[PDB]
Amino acid sequence: PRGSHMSTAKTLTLEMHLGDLMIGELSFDATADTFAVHYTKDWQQSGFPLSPTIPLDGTGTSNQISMFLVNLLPENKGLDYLIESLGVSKGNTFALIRAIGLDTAGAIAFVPKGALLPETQLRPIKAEEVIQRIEDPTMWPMEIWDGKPRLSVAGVQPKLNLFYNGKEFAFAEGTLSSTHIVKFEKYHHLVINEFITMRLAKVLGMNVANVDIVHFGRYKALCVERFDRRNIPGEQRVLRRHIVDSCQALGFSVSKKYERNFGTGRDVKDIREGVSFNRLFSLAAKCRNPVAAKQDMLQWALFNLLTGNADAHGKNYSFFMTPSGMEPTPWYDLVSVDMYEDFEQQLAMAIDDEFDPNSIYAYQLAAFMDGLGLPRNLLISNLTRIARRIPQAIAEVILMLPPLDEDEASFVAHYKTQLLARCERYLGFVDEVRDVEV
Ligand SMILES: Nc1ncnc2c1ncn2[C@@H]1O[C@H](COP(=O)(O)OP(=O)(O)NP(=O)(O)O)[C@@H](O)[C@H]1O
Ligand SMILES: [Mg+2]
Ligand SMILES: [Mg+2]
Ligand code: NA
Repeated sequence: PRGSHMSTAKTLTLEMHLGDLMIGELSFDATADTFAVHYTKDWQQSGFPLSPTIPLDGTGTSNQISMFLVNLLPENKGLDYLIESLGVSKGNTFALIRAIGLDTAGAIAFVPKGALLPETQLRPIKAEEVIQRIEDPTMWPMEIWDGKPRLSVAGVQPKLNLFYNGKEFAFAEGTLSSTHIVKFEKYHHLVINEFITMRLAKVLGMNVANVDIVHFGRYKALCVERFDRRNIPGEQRVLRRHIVDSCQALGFSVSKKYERNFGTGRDVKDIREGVSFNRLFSLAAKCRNPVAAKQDMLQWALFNLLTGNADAHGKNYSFFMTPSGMEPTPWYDLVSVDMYEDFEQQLAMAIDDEFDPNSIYAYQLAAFMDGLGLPRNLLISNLTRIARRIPQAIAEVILMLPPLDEDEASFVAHYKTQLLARCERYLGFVDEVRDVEV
């Protein structure tokens, strides 16, 4: 270079790339301990911001940038392995983003200024390599391969984000990126649970991510196709689409993923500063089609009630970012959490101030809709329709299952029993909703 040769001229700036296009810079001021994000003039006129709170005019606050970036980070053991591998402090978000920057959720690659990219290639994986990690997580952490941490998506469950074309898995490197998220079970029948729940949404005609069960030896894992990615058929190139989760969209910390953001503790049960339904629905205004977005959110809420998904928190709903506004993404992380009866559950987001799923009746649903300023008939029609279609849908989904052992078949039987019971419960009072005096 003809200018400054100080290391910091390169190391304090991560360029922001969308494919082969540089759209701006994420800079970190050492002295102030702050982040900043500025975009190119072409991108300001033509593109979209990283999130609604990191605007194209470049005035995004350090704190909003920081929380946005933290929301991109792993939430499981993968985070600790990453920190350890780099030798950095926990709060050094900049270094962590540098580390995972070539493949984060969404479409933006964070690339060190004036540095040579790692070689663009694949690192193929053998089933046996996954198996030793399933069987001995202590000797063989799932997240470390060839001595390097690999996880660059969020969520608490063990997983890998991988490249995949229907036969073999690999790590993407350089300009290539992962296309799938493979989720491993640490609880019984969790893969089957999520497979059924996700396929049920699909059969019902919902907008939902594609999932397969895959096998590593005897072990099942859930392979989820990423909707922030499209592998171009006929060549080695993965296009990206930018997304943000609802925390990011609201400018909230990862700590606010649950509405009760300080937890289940009864001393904090009325501290409800996290993502709530009212807050989630407020984001519809930023969407290309606000009414359609609210309908999707409502269908999501109802589907989650009917399937017993008590973990539908703010990081489990996302939006595409586009030049014309946000668009809700296909659904993901749909699980019948209700099936785990060694755990007493609360809804992630309350309905009419009610967090106990078992205490949702017609009153709560009517109050919910009134408080969202939506007509009750929209809930009545959708709830009735989904609940009535579920008996056929679940029959269809069960045909999609691979060979089951006895314990697995019994799980599926119980899943179905409980599912049909929730449907019948809600159908039992849905026609009251109209007449409720809230
Ligand atoms: N199909 C998908 N396409 C794109 N991004 C996805 C997809 N599925 C998941 N993600 C992203 O990956 C993250 C983790 O996936 P998720 O299925 O939610 O795992 P999880 O471990 O079960 N999360 P949680 O239980 O809520 O702590 C999500 O928060 C999204 O940011
Ligand atoms: Mg999740
Ligand atoms: Mg989950
Ligand atoms: Na919950």
